Amino acid sequence: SDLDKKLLEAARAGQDDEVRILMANGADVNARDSYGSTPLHLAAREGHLEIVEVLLKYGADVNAADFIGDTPLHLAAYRGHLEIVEVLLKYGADVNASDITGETPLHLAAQIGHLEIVEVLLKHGADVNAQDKFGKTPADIAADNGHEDIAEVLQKL
Amino acid sequence: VPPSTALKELIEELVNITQNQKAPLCNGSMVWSINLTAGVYCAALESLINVSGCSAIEKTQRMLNGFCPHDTKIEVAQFVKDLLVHLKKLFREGQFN
Repeated sequence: SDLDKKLLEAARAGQDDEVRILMANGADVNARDSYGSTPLHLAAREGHLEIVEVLLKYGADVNAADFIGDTPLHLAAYRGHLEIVEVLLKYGADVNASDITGETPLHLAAQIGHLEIVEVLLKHGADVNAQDKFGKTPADIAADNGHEDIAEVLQKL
Repeated sequence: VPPSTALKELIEELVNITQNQKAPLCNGSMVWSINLTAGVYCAALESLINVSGCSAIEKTQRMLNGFCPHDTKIEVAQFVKDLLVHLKKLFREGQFN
């Protein structure tokens, strides 16, 4: 229990060595905080690539969902970490996971205007036709947020 | 109730409104968009303060009152959607955990 709390803390903080130690000492790779966040959620969100890799190799649940339905891939996409998007997909992240309002990682990448992440998601079979619970496709979101170049890429598919 | 309980219940209710209540909300009432210079719960309470007797937003207002004890006019349906999106963004931005 204490190990699990420390693991959440260390993963969020980017403490590579501490994560290695806690995992070797039996910390639960899929520990949950009060919001349903796992160490993998926190590390992906905070851009901590080495920690993301370590956790995945220890069997982290790549598709764990927090209270708003974010998977680590949603957070990596939204926070603009291409390298983490890539590794999560490599380890089996669901490219089309849907959050509490039906947003997919492609919706969130379109929102923030990250073309490279959009391209990687598409390469891994992201659904351009996915509508969220507001009726919006990723292309709609891109246009709404002044990212015409992304809107055009998505509309050509 | 813990901060995590406050947020979960508020988000769940906002999702419920966007999906299960027909727009326009509150007889076509208009409200000021949330003041981003203020605390989110208090700002949301303030935006909705002049809408009285709208059953759609009653539970939201009740919750916001408990969480706050101390640019454009928009329709209430838009306000609800914008608040929900803003809270999700704050959560994805590590402002709660």
